[PDB]
Amino acid sequence: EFTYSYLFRMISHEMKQKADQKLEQFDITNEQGHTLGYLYAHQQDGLTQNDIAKALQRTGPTVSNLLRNLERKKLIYRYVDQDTRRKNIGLTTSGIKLVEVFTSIFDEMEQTLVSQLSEEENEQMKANLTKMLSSLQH
Amino acid sequence: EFTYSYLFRMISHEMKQKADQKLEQFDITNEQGHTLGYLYAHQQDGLTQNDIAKALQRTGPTVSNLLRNLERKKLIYRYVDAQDTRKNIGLTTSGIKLVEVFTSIFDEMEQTLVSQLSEEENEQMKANLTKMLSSLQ
Repeated sequence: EFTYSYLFRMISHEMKQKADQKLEQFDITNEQGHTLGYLYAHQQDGLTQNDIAKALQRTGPTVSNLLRNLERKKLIYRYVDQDTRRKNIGLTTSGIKLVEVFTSIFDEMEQTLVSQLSEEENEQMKANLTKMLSSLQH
Repeated sequence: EFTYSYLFRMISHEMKQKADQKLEQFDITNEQGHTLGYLYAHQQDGLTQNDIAKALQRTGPTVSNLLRNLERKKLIYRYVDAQDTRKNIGLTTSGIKLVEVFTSIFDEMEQTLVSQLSEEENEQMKANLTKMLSSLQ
């Protein structure tokens, strides 16, 4: 029978794969999704291509390609701040709404798991998972 | 309460942390542990630095640095491949002994987790995780 190591590894992998598949139905790649999410979380101040590249640990050309694609779909816009030198990036309403969709996808995946079990059995499983987690924390 | 997504993420993370803490008793990093295991698994054929990089899903100086460190420790050796003049990497006897140790440690971690739950609870947990995994597939 499978080890807990294996089960948790494969669940980790498959949740990422399922999420990527769901996002692709909205024509968003994994790195496009991370870009939109990063923008969403940091919108309150000026963010440049360089800021994004540092945070994502990707090259300038990769990020320039990511951003051109998103801008072409009007999920983001870019403008001049350091004038000329720096262009800042913001999300449009559609960009915001897609980030919300991402949250919906994660919530619906969670609901799918919860629906596998009765309320009573969910209580048992979460209690037991919590004991397993605590044993690893101490 | 926490979500399953969060519990699973945290469990995976803490398992990695505990394993890494154990590996560090032998002065072996997470990536080095994976590297040694991958070499062990594929040792019967020639394996290159590029093969290691692809297995770790890493690029850059961390890959060359971790390999040079293993080599200085004589846990691995490198040799010119006759078929491709890209060097191949092999485990020394010591390297294999370390992989064996690590396997025992990982096995111990599994048993320690199992020991947290009753027999009935463990069977239930694995059946439910399997049910969940299958649905994500």
